[PDB]
Amino acid sequence: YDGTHCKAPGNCWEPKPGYPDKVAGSKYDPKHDPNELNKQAESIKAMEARNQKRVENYAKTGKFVYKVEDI
Amino acid sequence: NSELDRLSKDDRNWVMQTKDYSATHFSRLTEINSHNVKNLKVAWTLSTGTLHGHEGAPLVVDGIMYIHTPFPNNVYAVDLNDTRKMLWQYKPKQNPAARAVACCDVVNRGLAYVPAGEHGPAKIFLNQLDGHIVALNAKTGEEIWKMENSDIAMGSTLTGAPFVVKDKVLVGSAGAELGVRGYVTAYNIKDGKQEWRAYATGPDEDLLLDKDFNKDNPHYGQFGLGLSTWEGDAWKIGGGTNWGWYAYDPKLDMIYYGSGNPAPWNETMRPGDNKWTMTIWGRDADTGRAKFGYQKTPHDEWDYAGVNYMGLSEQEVDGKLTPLLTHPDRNGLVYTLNRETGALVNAFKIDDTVNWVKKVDLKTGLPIRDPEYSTRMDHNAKGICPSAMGYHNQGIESYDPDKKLFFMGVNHICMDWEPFMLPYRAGQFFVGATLNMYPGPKGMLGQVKAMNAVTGKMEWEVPEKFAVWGGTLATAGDLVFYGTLDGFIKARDTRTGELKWQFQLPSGVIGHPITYQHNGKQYIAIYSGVGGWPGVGLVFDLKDPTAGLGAVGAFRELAHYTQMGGSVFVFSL
Ligand SMILES: O=C(O)c1cc(C(=O)O)c2c(n1)C(=O)C(=O)c1cc(C(=O)O)[nH]c1-2
Ligand SMILES: [Ca+2]
Repeated sequence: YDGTHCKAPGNCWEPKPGYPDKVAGSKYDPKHDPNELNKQAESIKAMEARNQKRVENYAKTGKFVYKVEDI
Repeated sequence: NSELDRLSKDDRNWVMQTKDYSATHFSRLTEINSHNVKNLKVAWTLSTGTLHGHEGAPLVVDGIMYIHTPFPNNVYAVDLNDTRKMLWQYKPKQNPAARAVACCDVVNRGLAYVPAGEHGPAKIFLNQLDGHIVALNAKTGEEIWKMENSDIAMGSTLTGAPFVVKDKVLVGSAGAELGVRGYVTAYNIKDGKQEWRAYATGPDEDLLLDKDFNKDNPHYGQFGLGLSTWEGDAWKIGGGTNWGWYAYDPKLDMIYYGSGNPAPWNETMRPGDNKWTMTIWGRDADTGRAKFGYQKTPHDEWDYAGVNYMGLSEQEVDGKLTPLLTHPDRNGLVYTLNRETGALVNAFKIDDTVNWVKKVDLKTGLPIRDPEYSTRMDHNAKGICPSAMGYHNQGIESYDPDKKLFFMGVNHICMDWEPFMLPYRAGQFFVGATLNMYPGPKGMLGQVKAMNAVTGKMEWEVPEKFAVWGGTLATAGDLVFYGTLDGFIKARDTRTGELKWQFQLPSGVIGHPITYQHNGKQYIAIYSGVGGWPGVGLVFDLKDPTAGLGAVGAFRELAHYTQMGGSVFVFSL
């Protein structure tokens, strides 16, 4: 693995000698909990929905209000 | 923002952290110069009211200095005709738990500004550690709007300064050490409404790519690579946060920045190029759509997080005047690209001891790896230069366009590194390596260097006891100013590197100096307040040499020179 042998344009990763192609089912399987993986993205969706609440409320009233329960 | 650009050409002002849209950090002021800087004295000071690392620097606009602090990110305005009084203050109420998910001290790289217009009054912008972007009235400090960008429950913070372009303010990301997937966001300055959001990993729609993305250099890679260079869903926690600095070319209407490192540090857990972490981007201002993207460190093995500053310049490339970007990365290479096409012009070693890479092949764009300095599970890799701290970190550097030289604060830090397996839990650290760090082969921890970025020619190089972390300021007085971790501000002759002046500040510096004119007189200002990564050992009373992600052992002597502090120093003749 010297970085110069490319499967495709912008894809040059090769396993180091003795290491596997894929980690799933190997001794270095990260075994990620797909529920943990998805948490970031769901918390972003909820930040965006609250933000759009604050924007609409500024549009409707001319007054900015942060706390979404006081809207 | 063309009004902001215009204020930036006025030497009375310092309107953005980078000084101007090209990040020149260069002043035309010459009252203070190489032959009288020896007489520079302290004119006045302020306290910030906090300890911890003070990054970034003050802004000055229309006769008002704006000051900011590490967490809880207090902001103060000071009228330069009455330097003892605070015109206004803004004191955020933030969850103290934000501190526990910051990797590298509770630093903040500072404020942005936009002048009055249709949106309407002049505003100060603040990123809080707790993930909020806040718009303040620049004259009164009144909160105009506030939005949530990042969620600390996910280990997602903000430390990078906001950045204003046109009617937008851009907000980065932080937390790759806790598995945060990087993203940058544009908000409307009137409203705080989200305009666009571009992720560093994942499907093409999230990446936000122009249909002509990488047209000029297809061999960098184009579409689908944000998924195909990862195995399965490992991109969803894959890092690439952007906590550094930006640049903008108004004429091309393009924004430049770097995405950080892939998570975890354990390379074996994330096979593949891990695009588009570790990438230099050029994105359309209005839509955020990338026109180009160059990955400097495919499949990072060393945490060379690619967030460093972008310095724009216009220089001859084979006899033709070419619009460029210059970019001293963590990986110890200094990159210069054509800022219109993205084409690689040069990529040379900031110091000859860089060893992870033998050289970058300029025609393929590919760094030729040396397997002797790779990292991998079930191996303790020894003597890798640079270390995870980089041969260059978050300091904004400077460019003298008369001399065609960049002046840079450089680090000289090498490491050993062994990964370990670990689970990802949202809200917990997701690092997966143990490091020891120490001086590079030349034996000191820092340097200051002057170089030509097209040719790679080193004009001068001088040593420093500690890494030079905070960046630099250059002037037409033939001087480069910088602060040191051990607590000096210093000035060097820009022709030779000769030391012309130094002053003993109370604490170490990790931000940059500014200069401005007020009422016909030149001033220099800087923060003093050590912290950030080099300072973790002293800030948190740490003694294990592998703690602070490896930094503690390398910087254990720092605490013999400096304590914590928080002040602003202003100098004049
Ligand atoms: O992965 C990340 O998102 C992240 C965040 C930060 C931060 O927010 O300050 C740093 C780093 N990485 C990092 O690699 C790093 O070397 C670093 C140094 C510092 C500092 O200000 O001294 N912060 C950070
Ligand atoms: Ca990092």
